[PDB]
Parts: sequence; structure tokens; C-alpha cells
Amino acid sequence: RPRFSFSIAAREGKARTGTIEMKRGVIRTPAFMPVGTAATVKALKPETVRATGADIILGNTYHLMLRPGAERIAKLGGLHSFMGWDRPILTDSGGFQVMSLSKQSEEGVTFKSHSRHMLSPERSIEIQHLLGSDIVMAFDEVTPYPATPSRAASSMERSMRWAKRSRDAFDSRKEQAENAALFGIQQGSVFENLRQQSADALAEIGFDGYAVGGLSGGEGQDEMFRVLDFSVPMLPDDKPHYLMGVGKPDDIVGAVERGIDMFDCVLPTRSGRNGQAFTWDGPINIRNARFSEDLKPLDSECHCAVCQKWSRAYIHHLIRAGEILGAMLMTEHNIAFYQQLMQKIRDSISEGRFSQFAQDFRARYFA
Amino acid sequence: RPRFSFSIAAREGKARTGTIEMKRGVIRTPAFMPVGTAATVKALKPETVRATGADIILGNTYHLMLRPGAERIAKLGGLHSFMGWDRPILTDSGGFQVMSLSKQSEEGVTFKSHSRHMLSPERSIEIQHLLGSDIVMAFDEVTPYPATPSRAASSMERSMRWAKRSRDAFDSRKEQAENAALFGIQQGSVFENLRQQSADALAEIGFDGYAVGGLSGGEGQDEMFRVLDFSVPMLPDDKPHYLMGVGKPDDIVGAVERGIDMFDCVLPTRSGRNGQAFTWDGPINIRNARFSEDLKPLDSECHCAVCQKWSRAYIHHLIRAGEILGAMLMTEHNIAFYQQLMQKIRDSISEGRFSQFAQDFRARYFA
Ligand SMILES: [Zn+2]
Ligand SMILES: [Zn+2]
Repeated sequence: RPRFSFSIAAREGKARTGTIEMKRGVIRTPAFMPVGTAATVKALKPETVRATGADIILGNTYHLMLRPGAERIAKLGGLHSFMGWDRPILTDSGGFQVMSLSKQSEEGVTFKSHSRHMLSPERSIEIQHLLGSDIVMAFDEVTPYPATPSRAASSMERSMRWAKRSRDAFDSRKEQAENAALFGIQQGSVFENLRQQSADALAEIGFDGYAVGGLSGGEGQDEMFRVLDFSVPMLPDDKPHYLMGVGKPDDIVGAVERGIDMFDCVLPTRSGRNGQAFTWDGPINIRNARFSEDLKPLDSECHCAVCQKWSRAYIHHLIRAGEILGAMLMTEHNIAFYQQLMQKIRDSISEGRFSQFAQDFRARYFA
Repeated sequence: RPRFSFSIAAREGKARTGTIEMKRGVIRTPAFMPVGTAATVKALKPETVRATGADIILGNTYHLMLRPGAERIAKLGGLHSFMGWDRPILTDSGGFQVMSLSKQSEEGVTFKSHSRHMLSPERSIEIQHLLGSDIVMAFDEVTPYPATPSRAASSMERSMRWAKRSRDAFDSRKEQAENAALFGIQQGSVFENLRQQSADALAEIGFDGYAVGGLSGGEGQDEMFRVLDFSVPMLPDDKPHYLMGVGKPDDIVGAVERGIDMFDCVLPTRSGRNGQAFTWDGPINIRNARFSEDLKPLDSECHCAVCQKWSRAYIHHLIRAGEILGAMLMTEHNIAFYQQLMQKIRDSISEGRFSQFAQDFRARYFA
């Protein structure tokens, strides 16, 4: 396989289905990436993550650089070997979690662990190298929501300067440039002209893929969709489009309708341990008393191992009791659900019936 | 298969190896039973528990009757169906956890949930029926350690009265009597004559197996072994001998040397989630800094899936980070370790080299 190849096999309106080929394997698009925070997809063995259909996982650079540490992971053979996942890994740059969980300047950011630490385009790319990441995210500056036009512009500008620095850091490391891919991130808040300026700048630098950054931050789905409506067509058509941190099933469906090829989100894992299970008739909270003697599976059609073997009543009990197996089963189911969602999307695009799928999906999910 | 058949295939001194055949499957003896507290072996799917080599698990009646409730489990199809374990299950009577976790009389005990509840020989046996238990423990009275001779005697007497009541409750329920087995429990603290009186009384009532109750309560291994020395030969030779709540590896080895065929204990599960891993060179606490860059498996010889795929360094990280996968891997390893211990014991008895095994095991484990 090549370092990186993205091919589109089929289209319907703005939606695309296809594949990204990388050395560690093929990624089917549109793709959903389970989140590995600190070198683990919570409550699942890597074999289980794969069994659900995941082709790629995400790793959180901020968490890894704190614990167990980037240099340490490299000493130990890199993230894939350390955690037992041998397929592609996308790493974020660490910058988001800096702002939400942890001194800012043109050089980068210093911060204290939730221990003093530093990140910058250079160090970020370096850390992702040390981890052995297959898909490297450029380091950008977070743009809060809402942001004024002035501040959105200043920050987008900085982020494009940081994108160039990311590109150069990445390219100067031969091992990294030969074996990994680099994605740039579009900024500009909700403003069309800034989104265009950002797209243009990223395209001129040139990346293997392009993320739409800065959304799912409080603006709500209508605004997110309106921004996607004009922002995604600005990106190069022949490269992957990644919508960072977007994961409700209806968000995913609408985002694919607007040209997005890749997603990540902690909802299936997070929501799973907390009691929320996804179903084709909408989410359920398994802790509800209504499930205490319900012998049905979490979902009536789901092909996952959990739905083949255990009842709502049992999982209800486990989660009420705070048992680890409850978290394990809920998580496996929810990630499997998401992968079946992605498969149905891929198939429907390939068959030119994605519009009808989106309709059918919503009528039932929000019934 | 029959309701219950115990056959001894080989002997060495007081040690025995053989099999218990029951409707739900064969149990290899000497046997170690992973503890399913509230209808789950903590952090493991039943398929994983089986993969480690377990033939039978234990269920805690006290916990189940509190949550999710005995009647509820019966409504739902019984414990095996509810939790996804289709091999034999031994249930305790609930009485121990009453005294350690929750009004006492000749009738039984009432207590408040850690909701007011009640247990007695009759209700205990009934609850174990509702759960669908394959091996039913008679309901007895706990004898604290230390106990005076007078109190040890009074309580042992009560427990033998309760043993008769257990036997009669069990036999009066045709479904239970035809499909399950009933074990009696020997009491008498550390006193030989009371242990003899108890053995005699149990044998006269007649049970499918006989537990040595009242040990591993603070007396320490030397005293436990001294009591086993005279107490186990008092039990019928042709039925299983169960030592309740005994689980350190050296305790198990010495107990088998004295005639015990069955064990349960929460150490491998409990100790696992807390960081303790069993090895043939002795336990280790994986949280220790010494393991942060150790690429070796938990144990150099262990055949378990954990030791084939992950390093000490990774598990170290997971447990330090409070990740659920750390608990999963530690537990799978420790239960697998215990099952390999039981296998080595079985094989060595079958080959007439158990004495040498016990020697070799100790010299290395306590090196
Ligand atoms: Zn499912
Ligand atoms: Zn192992």
C-alpha cells in the first residue's frame, strides 16, 4: 500500500464514498473513528474495536504527552505496539484539550498539566511522530464560539501561519513524511469570507486531507449545517474532509450530505458508560426502570455481539450496579452501532439512495 | 450427564484429582471458581472466564437477592441465561455477607440492605432455586475467629440443625432436587472434637459435597493448615471437599496437599483491579515505577491472551490512569494464572509428582 491514497468510488450530490489507503491499512469513507484517549478506546480491547468494524482510531496527543509521555511511548516502540492496535491511527495536535482541560503566543502555548508543558506547531508534530501516528493533524489555535469577526480573523490567520509551520516540521522529518499523512484545519468561525481565506491558504500550502475545525462548539446543528453548506465546497474535492468532534448520528448523516468523509467523537464511548445506548428508534437510557425486565437486545436489528447475547435487563442491572462489564457492553454496542451507521451510509451512497436513507433514518430515529 | 457424579481418577497422599459431572458440564478437580458477585465475574465477559479454563463460577446470593433480586432473575430465566454463563454455577447461601456487609435467631436472620431482608435455611435454598444454581450451599451460622469453645459449639450445633433444614427444603423442591446438588458446611472453629461432631452430623444427614467452613478468617495459614490436617479426613472421602474463601496460591497448594478439591476467592479479581498480578516468581504490583518501561509480559510463562499481547509497561499505565481496560487485562491474567495453577496441580497429582510440584512451586514463588 502507498503512504496515502484517497479514491472516491461513488457520489450522490455532495456526499462521497470511497477509501483511503495507507501503509497500515484501508479506511472506508465516510469513516467514524473511535476515540482512544490515553492509549485505550475506553473499556474495549483493540480486537473488539476492530470487530465492530472500525478501520482507524483517534489518539489524543494532549493526554498521551501527559501520561504515559511521548518520549516514553517512542522508547517502547510507538503507540501501535504499546496499545495493540496495528491499523491506522489519527492523532489530534493536543491544542484543543490544552484550552479546555489544562500562556498563549505566536510561538505556541505553555500550560500546566491537569507539571508545566509546551506545545507549538513544531513540538506537536514531533510528539505525533514519537507516537508513530499515521494521520497527523496540524497544530492550530482554538476559536471559541461565538467569536467576533475581528478575533475570528486574527486567530484564523495565526492558525494558517501555524499550518505552514506544521507542514514544514512534518516534511523536514523524512521518516514521518515518507510514512504518515498530514491534514490541515480550516478555521474562521461562522464567517464565509474567513472560511474561504482559510481554505485558500491551506490549499496553497497543500495537505493530504482537510478538516473543518471550530464547529460543534455551542452553535447548534442548524448553524453548524449552514457553515458546512458553504465551507466544505471550499476545500479541495479530491482529498478527505474531516469534521472534528462531531458525532451525534443525525449530525453525521447531515454532515455527510454536505461533503464530510471523516468523523470522531466521544459520545458512543462516553455516552455508553453513562447509560445511553443508540438504537435505530433513537437513544435510550438503559438505567431507566422501564428496562429492568426487558429481555430484548439494546437494539432489534443491531448485529453486534452484545445484542446477540445479552438483554436490556441485564445491562440495566450492570450499569445501575456500577459494574465494569456494563461499561464494556454498552461501549461495544454503541461503537458497533456507529459503524453500522457508517456502513449503511457508504452502501446507500454507492447505490445512489443516500437521500432516501437520510429520510428514512430521521423519520424513524426521531419518531 | 447425571445430576451429580464425583469420580477420583488419581491420588497422592491426601491429594486427589478427578471430575464432577453435572448436567451443565464437567468440573475438573481440584477446581478454582472465579467469583461472580452480582451476576458478573468483574470486568470479564463469560466467554473470557471460560477461555481462562474455568469450569464453574461462584454466585453471591446476598448480593443477587439485593440487586437485581432473586424473583426478578427467575422471571428473566434464571442466572445462567441472565448473565450468559451456561456452565455450572455454585451459589453460596448469603449468610456470610449478611454478617460482614449488612437480628439473629434460631429461625434465621433479618437484616437491612447495605431495605429490610430475611434469610433462613428455607429462604436461602429457595433463593438459590430461583437463581437456578447447580451447586447449592446449605445455610449456616458464621463462627467468628477467634471463638471460645462454648460459642463455637453452640453455633456449630445451630449450623447442623440448619443443615438438616437446608437438606429438607432442597429435597422438597422436586425440580431442585432432580437437577442441582446440595453441599453441607463443617463448622467448629479450630476445635477438633467440634469438627468431628460436625462432620458426623453432616454425614448422617448426607450431602453431595462437604465444605470446610469457618477458616481464612484471621487465624493465619499455620493454624488453617493445622485445622485442615484433622478436619478434612473427617469428611466422607468419596465426595468433594470445598474450602470456602481460600485463594492465595500457596494456601491452595497446601490445602490440596490436605485433601481439598474446590476453592473460591476474590483475590484474583479484586487484587487484579487493584494492581496486584500473580506470577510464578510471586505477586507483583504493576503500579510500581519499576514497570513503567518493562516490555515483558506480566509473567514469562503464562499462556493467557494478556501475556501474549501486552506489556507490563502498558498495563502499568492503564492501572495508573484508572482505565477500565487495565482492570480487564489484570483480571483476565490473574484468573488465567489461577487456572494454570489448578491445571499444574491436577497434572502433577495424576502423574504422582505433586509433592515435588509443591516444593518447586514454593521455592520459586517465595524466592
Ligand atoms: Zn448491538
Ligand atoms: Zn498472563
